[PDB]
Amino acid sequence: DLDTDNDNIPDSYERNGYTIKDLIAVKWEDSFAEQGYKKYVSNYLESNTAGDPYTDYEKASGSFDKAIKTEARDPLVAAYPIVGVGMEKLIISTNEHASSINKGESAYINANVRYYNTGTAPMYKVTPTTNLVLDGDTLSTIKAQENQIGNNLSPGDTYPKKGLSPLALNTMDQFSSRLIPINYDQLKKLDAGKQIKLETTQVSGNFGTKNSSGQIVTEGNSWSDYISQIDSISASIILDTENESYERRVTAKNLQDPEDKTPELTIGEAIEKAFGATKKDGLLYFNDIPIDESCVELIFDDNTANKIKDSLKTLSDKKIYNVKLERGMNILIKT
Amino acid sequence: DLDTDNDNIPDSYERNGYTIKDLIAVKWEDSFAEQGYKKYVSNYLESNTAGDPYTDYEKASGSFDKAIKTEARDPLVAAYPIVGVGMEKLIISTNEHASSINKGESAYINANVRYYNTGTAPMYKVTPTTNLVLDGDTLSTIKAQENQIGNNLSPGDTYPKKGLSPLALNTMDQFSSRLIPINYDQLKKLDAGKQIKLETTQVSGNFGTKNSSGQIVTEGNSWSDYISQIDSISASIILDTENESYERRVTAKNLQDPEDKTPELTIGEAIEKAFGATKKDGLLYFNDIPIDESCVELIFDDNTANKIKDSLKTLSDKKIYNVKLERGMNILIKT
Amino acid sequence: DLDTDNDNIPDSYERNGYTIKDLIAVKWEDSFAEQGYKKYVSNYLESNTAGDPYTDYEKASGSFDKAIKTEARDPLVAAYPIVGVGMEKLIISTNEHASSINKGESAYINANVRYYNTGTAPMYKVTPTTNLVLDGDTLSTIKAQENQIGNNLSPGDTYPKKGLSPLALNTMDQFSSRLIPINYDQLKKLDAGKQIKLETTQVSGNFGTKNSSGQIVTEGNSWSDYISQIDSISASIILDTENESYERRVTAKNLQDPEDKTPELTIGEAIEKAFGATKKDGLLYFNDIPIDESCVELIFDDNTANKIKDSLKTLSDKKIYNVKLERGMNILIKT
Amino acid sequence: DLDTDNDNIPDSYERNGYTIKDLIAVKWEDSFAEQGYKKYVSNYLESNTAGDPYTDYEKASGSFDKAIKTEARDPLVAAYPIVGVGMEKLIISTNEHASSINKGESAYINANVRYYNTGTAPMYKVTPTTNLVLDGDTLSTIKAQENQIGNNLSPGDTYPKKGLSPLALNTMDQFSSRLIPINYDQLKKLDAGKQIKLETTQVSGNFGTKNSSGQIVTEGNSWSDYISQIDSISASIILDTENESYERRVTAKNLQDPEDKTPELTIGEAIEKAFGATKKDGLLYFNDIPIDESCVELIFDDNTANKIKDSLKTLSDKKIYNVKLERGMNILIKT
Amino acid sequence: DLDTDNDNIPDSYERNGYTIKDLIAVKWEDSFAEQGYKKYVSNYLESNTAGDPYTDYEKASGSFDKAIKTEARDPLVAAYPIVGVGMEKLIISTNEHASSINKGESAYINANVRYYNTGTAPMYKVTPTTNLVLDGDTLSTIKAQENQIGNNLSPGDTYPKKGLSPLALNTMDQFSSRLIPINYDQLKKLDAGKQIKLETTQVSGNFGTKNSSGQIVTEGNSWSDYISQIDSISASIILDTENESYERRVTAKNLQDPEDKTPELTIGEAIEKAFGATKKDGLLYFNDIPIDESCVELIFDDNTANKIKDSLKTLSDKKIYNVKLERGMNILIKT
Amino acid sequence: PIERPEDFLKDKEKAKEWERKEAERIEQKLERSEKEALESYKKDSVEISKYSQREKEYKELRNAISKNKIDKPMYVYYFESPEKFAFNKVIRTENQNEISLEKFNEFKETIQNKLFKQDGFKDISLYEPGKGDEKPTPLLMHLKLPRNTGMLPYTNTNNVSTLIEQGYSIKIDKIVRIVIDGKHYIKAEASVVSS
Ligand SMILES: [Ca+2]
Ligand SMILES: [Ca+2]
Ligand SMILES: [Ca+2]
Ligand SMILES: [Ca+2]
Ligand SMILES: [Ca+2]
Ligand SMILES: [Ca+2]
Ligand SMILES: [Ca+2]
Ligand SMILES: [Ca+2]
Ligand SMILES: [Ca+2]
Ligand SMILES: [Ca+2]
Repeated sequence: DLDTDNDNIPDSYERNGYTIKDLIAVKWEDSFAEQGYKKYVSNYLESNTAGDPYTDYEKASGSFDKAIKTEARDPLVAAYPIVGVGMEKLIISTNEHASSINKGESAYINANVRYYNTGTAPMYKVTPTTNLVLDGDTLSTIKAQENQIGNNLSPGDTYPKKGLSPLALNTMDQFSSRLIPINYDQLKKLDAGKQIKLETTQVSGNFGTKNSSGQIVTEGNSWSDYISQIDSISASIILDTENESYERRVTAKNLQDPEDKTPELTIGEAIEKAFGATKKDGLLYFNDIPIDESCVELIFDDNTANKIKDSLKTLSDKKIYNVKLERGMNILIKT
Repeated sequence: DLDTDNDNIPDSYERNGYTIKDLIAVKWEDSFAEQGYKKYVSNYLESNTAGDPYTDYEKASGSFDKAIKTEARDPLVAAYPIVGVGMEKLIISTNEHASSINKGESAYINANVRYYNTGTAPMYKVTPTTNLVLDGDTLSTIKAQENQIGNNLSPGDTYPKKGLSPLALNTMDQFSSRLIPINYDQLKKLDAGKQIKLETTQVSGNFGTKNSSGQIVTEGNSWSDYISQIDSISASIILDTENESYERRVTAKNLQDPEDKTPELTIGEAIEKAFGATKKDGLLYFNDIPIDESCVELIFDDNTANKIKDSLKTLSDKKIYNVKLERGMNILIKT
Repeated sequence: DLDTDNDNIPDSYERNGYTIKDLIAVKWEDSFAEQGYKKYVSNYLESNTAGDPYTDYEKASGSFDKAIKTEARDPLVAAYPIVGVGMEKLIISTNEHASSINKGESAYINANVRYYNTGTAPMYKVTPTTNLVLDGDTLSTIKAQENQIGNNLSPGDTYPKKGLSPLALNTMDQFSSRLIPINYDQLKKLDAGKQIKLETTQVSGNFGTKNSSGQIVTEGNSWSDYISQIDSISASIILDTENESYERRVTAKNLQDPEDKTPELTIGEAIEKAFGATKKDGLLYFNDIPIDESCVELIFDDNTANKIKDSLKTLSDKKIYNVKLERGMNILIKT
Repeated sequence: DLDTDNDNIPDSYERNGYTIKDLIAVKWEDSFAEQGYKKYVSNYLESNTAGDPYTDYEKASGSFDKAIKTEARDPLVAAYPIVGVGMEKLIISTNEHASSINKGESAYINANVRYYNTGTAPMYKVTPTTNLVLDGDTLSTIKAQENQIGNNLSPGDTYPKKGLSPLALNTMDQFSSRLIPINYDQLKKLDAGKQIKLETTQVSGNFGTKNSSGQIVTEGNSWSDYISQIDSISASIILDTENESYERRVTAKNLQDPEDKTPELTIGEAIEKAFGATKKDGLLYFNDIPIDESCVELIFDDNTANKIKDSLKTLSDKKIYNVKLERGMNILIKT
Repeated sequence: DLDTDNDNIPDSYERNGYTIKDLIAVKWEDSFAEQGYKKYVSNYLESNTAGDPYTDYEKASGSFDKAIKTEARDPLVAAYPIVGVGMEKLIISTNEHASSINKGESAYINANVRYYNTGTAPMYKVTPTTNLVLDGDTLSTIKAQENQIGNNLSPGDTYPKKGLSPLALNTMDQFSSRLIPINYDQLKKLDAGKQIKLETTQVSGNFGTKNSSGQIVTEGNSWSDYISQIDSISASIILDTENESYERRVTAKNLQDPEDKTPELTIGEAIEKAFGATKKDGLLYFNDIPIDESCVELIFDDNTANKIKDSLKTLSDKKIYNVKLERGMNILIKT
Repeated sequence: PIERPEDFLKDKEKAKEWERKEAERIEQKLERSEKEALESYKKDSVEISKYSQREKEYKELRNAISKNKIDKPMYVYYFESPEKFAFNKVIRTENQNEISLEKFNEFKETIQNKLFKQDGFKDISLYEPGKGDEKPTPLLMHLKLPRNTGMLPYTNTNNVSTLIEQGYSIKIDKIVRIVIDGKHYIKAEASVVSS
């Protein structure tokens, strides 16, 4: 009956819980739990609670790119593609002149790469900016060109899909006509037994917005416009299954900001909402493998570790999973 | 009378089945089966059901490009061009200097290739990104340039049509001015008897949108904006006849999501809708060859095999053509 | 009750102090002090008090790109990304022909660089112009190309983030195809032991505006349009903590202009507003470290020093933090 | 009460003198001098009196790019960036092949340059054309490319700011991929001791306008559209102080045109309005140094000298600062 | 009181003569000549009576690019920038290989040129297409590239202004990267004492409108869209003073069209209007030197001489300054 | 109308592009009479609108714009002063950013179960006009227009507006309390019940 930020969700519904039925917003009741509906809470002052381009209504009603995983339908989870690049092989092409060698243009490297999406989103024009390193020395920072642009990185899928060979990476120019050089010093250092490593400094791409009736527009809508905002107002949770990795970013409240009206979440609730787990017998299960604190290994960095120590020494239950999640903590879950 | 997804077809008609009479929709009856009209049921919550760009009204009325096969007019089938690249021959040119040889650019390749369409749609500007491999090491990944770009790839046809020679692929740069090099090691590996294979990682194409008058626009519209959505809400069915192949995708329902209002289909209904087969003597026939379970061989992968395994132990009829169609199965039918 | 600059902040509120509640402007009362709210005083004549692209209302309400720090929400503090480039390692590649040397292009340089941000704003497409100097001889001035471009430079973060390797600058041509040349004389100077320095002459970047409902566009929006404006109407404040640096710019009042109505700020008030410091026992503390004048080292240039001495001779408090902050003063604070 | 040129200033106000209070125009009174207001007289028949892109209302109210100096607020002074290029060093790279010399491309030149703005306006994309002359022959003319383009050039500032080494210039192609050639003749002339001079022919740039809610915009607004008009209807006055030089262009009335209604100015009044000097004790002082004709040296060209001699012999006061300023006069002041 | 082509000028005013006062047209009277006004007569059927892009009202009122000369304010005189290229020096670079010569690229030239404007308009992006000829054989035709493009060629000025060195033109490709070649035969002809001449075929450029809201736009407004129109409906008159040359195009009347309603002009009135001469004692004076027929040399081509003979034989005054000016005449005036 | 939804939700670029396209496709289909007629409204927009709320201009425009009927139903947004909504009181002024939950409910009680008439020459948009467009009143409208209603785009001076004649009845459904560009507006969705 009163909407401030124009997401077609009233403030009372957003604050007290709501659900989407036949593309309209209704109050949440406990009787809707058995049908498969979920309880949603968002920010009644911000159009996008999580920072991803899709608004609260689009995320809740699922009127977006259907390749987005269903765990991102919750408005508090950021639809945010985490794209890494795995290096599978390296090919050395030395240009010896036999009928002579040059110590500035002595080798050509063709690196076999393979993209990996682990986030809750498809990244429509994957353009990784990868730097090759050896001995801590950065060889080259090259952005993928039109040959190497891999469109359609589905969640949990590699751009050269299963059964296909890795992508080839051998050109540094914007138009793929100049091969990556290596001088004689590091050619001999590579011959001495060292290994080229590859790092992904950043990945550029696009997201498909909905336009007209069923139209999907991908041009001019880049992910880098929202990557910084998402990484600012979120916290990262990484599950490490024996066969897959799942990285999610969940929006968390700010105590020092009184106008920040994002809903409060615990770390356990955030894990449940991010990974789509099931609350059975009070325990959390995600795809027939236990995920609770006593069953897995939790890994944090320094600030998160000290944060949880302070919060535990101030808390009464003395358990990790029922403590407040705040903006900017890294959690790694290993099973 | 009431429409929710706004595709010019009411929700009651959408749930109870419908057919098109003079570019308008009416309630479906069994009497229209004798005149040749089929039964169409689609999703009353999505503007387009199968994931393809065309809306359900356009798919039912056939008001799009007429090169799409007439079985894809069913809204539950996805207008989706599945193409590949068949490599026919290889020409190698070793650029030795006779009066000298360079060990980094000792050879060039001329890959003779031909495009193969098998989906229920053409791409009006075919651009395959194909990699060339040799004994597990990827030679190069090349996206087709303006020379190798092929328009009008009609379904069931090749871009160099029958009677024409295969196209030549010889350039890596965006403008076709740089040949593909091969160093000495891969030259020796080729000359030792090993064969270079070709794979197609991605294909970039256009879909023609038809305006109110006669106007087909294929500029700025890409398939890559929708192939993720189709692979998400679709299931792949492959038919392997001796002379031709037929690859299709049929949307599948998710039982965990209460709002996924896509119609429920069985495997047999999905096959008959995706191939336009007719019900003769209870069985199914596709172009004068039996297709039923007792006459053909059905092959799946591990996940699909397990899915049908548990659903068959749950089911009583114990027939693979009477089992529920779930999201993301791979079916290969060999006759 | 009146608005002259139509920034959606009434004139009396803008002069006497105001705060933002529920994305709307209200008068400031003492009851909001304990709730976490802050007091905003802005200029009542023009739309942007600090000159940065976000208006007074957008700055005060925080309805902009959320990666902007909290202390930039005060209208008298300019949202301003101060971007630097730090050099980590330099690589020298001599192209001696062995079977010969060229005296004009005898060497190629791989420069490992890393981008730093220190202001209250993210630069969404980082393009630094870096000149490499050697004994006063500016060898080459290179703008960052597509390969070395940087998206998502969040405040306090590096474009190659912590744990990632530096980026490689090796191309001077606009398309990254031509390596950086070094002639025989400067190569001899480099081999004698002299070190190449790297300087940043300009940084070109983009800022994201919250277009429509949550949409962000960073194309056509350049920071160079407002670099000069902000550097004109401001005074630069730099803090050098042992682990991090913080550079901001604070709007200053002009006595020579009777129609300049920017609010008066002392140096202490300017520091508190620009840094979000907390007043404990009257003194100023910044994140549990002392920042008051008696506990830090102040460094000024000639203009700031002369103005400070003259205004302190005029004043009676004889404290640097209690004097009016003028336009165009450089203040460096070290702890 | 009546406005003819539609510039939001009444014609009677423009003719009798006016000042801007609360961003609106009011008639001038003598009591406003004690508050710091400056008397403004404009032309009521042309929208832009000085010819610069900002209108009379914007110039008088100061509602333009705030980096524009306060001296350009008077509508009779043209906001006009006088930008020059200064050589600091020249580096010559001899292209000898050592194991050979080419007589057409024997040497390459690295020109270290630094920009200098002196007018009352900032130029936002400083692209100068420098011609390198030697012994009367123009070796080359070079427009600055993307590497040498310098944005955000504030008045009185150098694009490589004070503290940074000068910018390098070594390529003539639009994409910086071809060094500047010198044949054996001018190489021998340089080795004989002749020195290369640099001149600036044209200097292209941009200026910032206000666009809707997007604020400052700088693309598509070139100075070259307006510098012809400004240089036509103005007189150029140059001040030479031992620290900085000040170039201004003050609009002048045409006596033979009876529609040219621009205010009539003397040379003394024009100098005072151009430099913002203060008239105390009859004489004019600019930043606390005298500027009157009995304390400075005035330099004219032939046309200005003849005009000034004839007008002095016609006039009775016999003072250079008391005589009418005509169109197209060059005055240089040395202190 | 009636306007046919709605050019803010009534038909009766346009036919019988008018002057402009306060930006509105009024009937011309004999008393207005004392105040400095002029008599304007134009064609009441064409919005541009001379074919130049500015309307008759804009030309009469002077509401155009203000650097246009005062003598082009008369509507019958065409605003037309006549741009020529003068060659000052030739730089010969022989690319002998010393340690060889190629007789196909044996020489490189770097022509020092300078632009001259003579018409009554500034031509805002001068792009001359000049051919270098040698004893009738055109070596190469070069259109000026981005280096050689000179904006702001003001009337009566040179693009390198008086005091600067000539511009260098040395490349013929669009992106300035390859020098101009001369073969063995032409190099030997140059060494034998022959000289290279420089002719201008076309000069492309822009002009300034004011169609935007208070702005001048010179992109897409080319003179080449109007030079043919003016050369069709115009007659060229050239005056050759010792220090300057002045070329004008004055529109003439066709007697074979009953609808060509442009005012009839004699050659005396045309000269007076085209050069702004003053009628002192009946004779014509331009810049205080007589141009009356008794004291000046008039040059015509063959067709003009035949026309002048056939028209003087049917006249009673036998004066060249009295005969009706026809279309497409070339009159040269030498004092 | 080759392809266009009922409502361009907060889409300025697509609305402007399509309105350009329809303006061109109507200009090169109409006759000289409305070419010389619509300039009268273009340069005296208040006069003819407040006259149609001497008959040659009105008749020509009505005939020329009751001939371009729209097929798809549409949703249009225009700012309407709440002085013709039987709300003879004031709600806010132009710059007072506060609306109250004491006159919000008064507006709710004033416009409820009542079909207000709305007829006249007027101007509308095709999108949600926030953050940059003119905001003359604190009441935004969300009219729903059925098939076969008058429509025409026209380019005033490089800027495109759109004219509709109406025999309408608004039939309000609810009232939202939007805050956009730091201001409290009421968005009022209504469904046309044609007479
Ligand atoms: Ca909300
Ligand atoms: Ca919300
Ligand atoms: Ca429907
Ligand atoms: Ca549907
Ligand atoms: Ca205000
Ligand atoms: Ca303000
Ligand atoms: Ca005026
Ligand atoms: Ca004016
Ligand atoms: Ca006329
Ligand atoms: Ca006319």
